[PDB]
Amino acid sequence: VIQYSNTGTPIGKVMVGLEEAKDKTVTSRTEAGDYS
Amino acid sequence: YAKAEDLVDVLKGVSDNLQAVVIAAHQGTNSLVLTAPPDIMLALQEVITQLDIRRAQVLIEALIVEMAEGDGVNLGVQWGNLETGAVIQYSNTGTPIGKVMVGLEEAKDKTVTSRTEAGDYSTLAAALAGVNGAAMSLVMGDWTALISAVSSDSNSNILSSPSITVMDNGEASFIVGEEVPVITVDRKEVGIKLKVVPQINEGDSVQLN
Amino acid sequence: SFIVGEEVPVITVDRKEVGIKLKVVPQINEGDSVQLNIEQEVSNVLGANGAVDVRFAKRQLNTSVIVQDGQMLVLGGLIDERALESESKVPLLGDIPILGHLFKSTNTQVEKKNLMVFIKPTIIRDGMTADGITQRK
Amino acid sequence: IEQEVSNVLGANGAVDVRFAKRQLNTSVIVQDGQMLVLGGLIDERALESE
Amino acid sequence: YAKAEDLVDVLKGVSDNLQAVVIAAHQGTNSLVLTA
Amino acid sequence: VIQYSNTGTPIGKVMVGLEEAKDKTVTSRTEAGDYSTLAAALAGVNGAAMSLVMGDWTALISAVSSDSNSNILSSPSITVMDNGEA
Amino acid sequence: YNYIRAEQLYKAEQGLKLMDDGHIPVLPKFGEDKRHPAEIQAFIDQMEQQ
Amino acid sequence: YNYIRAEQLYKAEQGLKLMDDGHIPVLPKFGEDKRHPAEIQAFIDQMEQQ
Amino acid sequence: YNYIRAEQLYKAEQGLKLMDDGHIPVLPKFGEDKRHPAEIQAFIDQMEQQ
Repeated sequence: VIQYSNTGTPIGKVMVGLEEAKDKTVTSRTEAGDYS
Repeated sequence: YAKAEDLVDVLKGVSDNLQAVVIAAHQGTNSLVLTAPPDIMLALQEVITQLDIRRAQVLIEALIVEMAEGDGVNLGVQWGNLETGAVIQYSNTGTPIGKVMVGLEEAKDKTVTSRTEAGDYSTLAAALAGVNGAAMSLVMGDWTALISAVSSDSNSNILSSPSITVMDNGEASFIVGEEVPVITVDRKEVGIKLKVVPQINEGDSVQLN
Repeated sequence: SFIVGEEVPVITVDRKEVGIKLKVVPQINEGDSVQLNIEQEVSNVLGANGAVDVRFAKRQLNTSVIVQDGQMLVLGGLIDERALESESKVPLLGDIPILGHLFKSTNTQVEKKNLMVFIKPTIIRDGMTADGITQRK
Repeated sequence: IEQEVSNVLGANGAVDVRFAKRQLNTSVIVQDGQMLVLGGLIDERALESE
Repeated sequence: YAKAEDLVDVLKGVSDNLQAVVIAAHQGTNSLVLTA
Repeated sequence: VIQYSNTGTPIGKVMVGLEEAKDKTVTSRTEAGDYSTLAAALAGVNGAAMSLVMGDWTALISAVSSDSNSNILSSPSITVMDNGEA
Repeated sequence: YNYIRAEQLYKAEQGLKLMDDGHIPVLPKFGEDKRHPAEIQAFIDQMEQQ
Repeated sequence: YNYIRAEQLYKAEQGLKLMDDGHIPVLPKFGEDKRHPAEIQAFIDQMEQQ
Repeated sequence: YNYIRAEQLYKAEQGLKLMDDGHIPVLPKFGEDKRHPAEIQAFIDQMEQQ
């Protein structure tokens, strides 16, 4: 990361959040990830 | 020009002492009622006429200049190989390569034999969470070199000036603030306060407390 | 006294008034020169972010001044200015003039706050004077 | 005179209920039959944000 | 140049002792009133 | 072991951690071991805790030359009237 | 005072990084009291001229 | 007072961003006391004329 | 005082490791009171020259 706390959001939270908000697959079922 | 409620206090000593006399101040009309012998009277009258001058007044303009300037450089490169627990880690930098490599492994998709499972980035997020700069990983055949750099250059230039106007020798407070309450619960004021008892001297030389 | 406000109650439970207060003991002098003993508070119950109870945001200014009849005089004041810059950068890469901004994170903030309290005593002797003051209003 | 319009509002933050009180207690001297203005407040605010 | 509120304290001893006198300090005008 | 407490990490914690961080097999399933024990070991290593693993004798070499430096220079002036406290 | 003012005038040469350089608080020249920001001063005269 | 008034008259030149420029509080000219908003002043005379 | 100053001047020869060597606090020469950082001093004269 080249993250900064000083800005609203830090890229970490955002990239983690984006991965969690992605549809995962547990093998076959599909599941829609939480955008929480 | 004077509050009589307060002048009667001073004339009490001139009054009785001189006689060796009842001075009473009627709030309403800011008129104090003297019941003197005629000399004591002519005397109290000469005392009240010299205490009863107008008061000049000072415009106390304070000028608080808080000018703060901060400059940090963290630069520090951490090598790591978790296959065979080999770190060159540093605590002094944002993140330590251990947390980061562990986090990266947990954020990887595991396999429990056949099911697949997507690992939680909860450990990697706790690592990268606290990186305030640049925590880049040159992954060279399984030796993860996390290079970290940040040149935090802060700067602050506060210039708060509160003036109060006050009558000479009067106390005057000024507080632009907030009353936060605090356990002991008392409610203490916390702001720009300025509490001057400005007392003007001869030679127009104000003497502030 | 004059208070246009709210009595918020606050732990210690006492009920403290928190508003535009103005408590003048105006005392008219010879030469129509009013001499006010004023306690003036604008205050404004905010949250208690951290604190036990609610934090009142109070700007009180209690002084004694001496004003002409009908001219305004300035009791109080505050001219705050602030200016916080911050820049986290990838040290040396955040130097380049054109591309620096890709690696830098700059955060600038400038707060400027002018609080003057003026006070104007007007003396109402003759009824006719009151009619005007009042009527006009 | 002690004149109070007040108007128990909620207690957003506070322990108990916050009374919204506009009291104005003074002493004035009025003609017989003419009105006189005890009190006042002309607030104006204007918050922009962008 | 002096606070009279505090000078009256000192003159109390000069005052009575010398006589063997009421000194009073009027805050307002930073003028102390002597009756000697 | 030839372990030392005086150094960041002691080889025990590190070797245990490394075994726990290895993929176990409970017969056939496979399972990926938690690096929670290895992270608790390596967590506290402030220098360089390198492992030359020589046929099953893990030699954890540790080195750090922590060179700190502090140079605070705070000067407060007050103005005061003689014989007044400030 | 004159030392602070020097510092602050400096920070005006290398101005508030992304803002207009005018917003950075600067002490006035010693014993000159405040001078209005330029834009407002420019406005005020224009009004005066009108 | 006259300094604040300058600032505030300014903020009237660059008015309350989405509102009608008339609502922005402005101190009156020093010792002139209040002047009614224009619309109301316009109304009042019209009434007077009637 | 003169001993500390020596130490600190030293740490200026081997300067704040990654910063510009100018930021490292150094006591002034004994009884000279402060001297402005060079850049600001350079700025101040330039202003004076102007």
